[PDB]
Amino acid sequence: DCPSDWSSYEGHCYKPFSEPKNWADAENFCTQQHAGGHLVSFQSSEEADFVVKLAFQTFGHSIFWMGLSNVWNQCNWQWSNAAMLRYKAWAEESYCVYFKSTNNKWRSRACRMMAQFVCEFQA
Amino acid sequence: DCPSGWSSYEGHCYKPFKLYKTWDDAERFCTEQAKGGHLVSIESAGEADFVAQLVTENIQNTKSYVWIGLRVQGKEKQCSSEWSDGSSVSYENWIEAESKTCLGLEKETGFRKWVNIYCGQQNPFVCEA
Ligand SMILES: [Ca+2]
Ligand SMILES: [Ca+2]
Repeated sequence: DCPSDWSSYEGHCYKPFSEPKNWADAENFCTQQHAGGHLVSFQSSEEADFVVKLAFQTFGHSIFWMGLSNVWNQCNWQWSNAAMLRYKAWAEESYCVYFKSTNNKWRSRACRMMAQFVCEFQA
Repeated sequence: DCPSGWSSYEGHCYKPFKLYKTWDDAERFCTEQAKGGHLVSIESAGEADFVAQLVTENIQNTKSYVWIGLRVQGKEKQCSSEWSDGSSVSYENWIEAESKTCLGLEKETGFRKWVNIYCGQQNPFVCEA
């Protein structure tokens, strides 16, 4: 089985945390909870369903970080008038992905902000 | 000089529109408002301050964002091909409105900062030629 404080799903172990942290701190914190630990990653709707329910049954309604960061930083941002991108006035520098314990839909939040989270590792 | 209804700045002409359109429709609309027209491009702090004031004074009571011409070319939901565990992203379940690959100005930040927003919203905008 997985460590007593974690839950098992198809060979992997998951564990939700109630202490809020920004994305980076959450990811780093996960690497310290167990060898191979990382923020939870959803490779299927079934895995997402398991984690969403686990998160809700543990801490109820809230938002939890998933392991996807800087989602639009690498995009090819272009001006419609063909002007080259030089000057920048972004309100936020990067967005990260999270889910609300009500359903498995993906949502975005500035990485610098806080949120609960779920860690995962392969047993 | 600029056409009646348009404002001038650094040799270019700008015009605010309190019409609710998706980014695609707004851009197309702008190309048809003037030869060489497009959604506004903000290429310097000076242009940013001018546009912020133009919007503050001409797009009132809309309670919405205001489109600018900068956006992600492709319509991918995200451009980061990798989870923190190293695996690729071959499964996604985004709420469309949560994939914010367009940008708009907002009253809360004085219409001076670019906010990531869903390209599918219907917002007023500014055209430039
Ligand atoms: Ca996973
Ligand atoms: Ca311009």
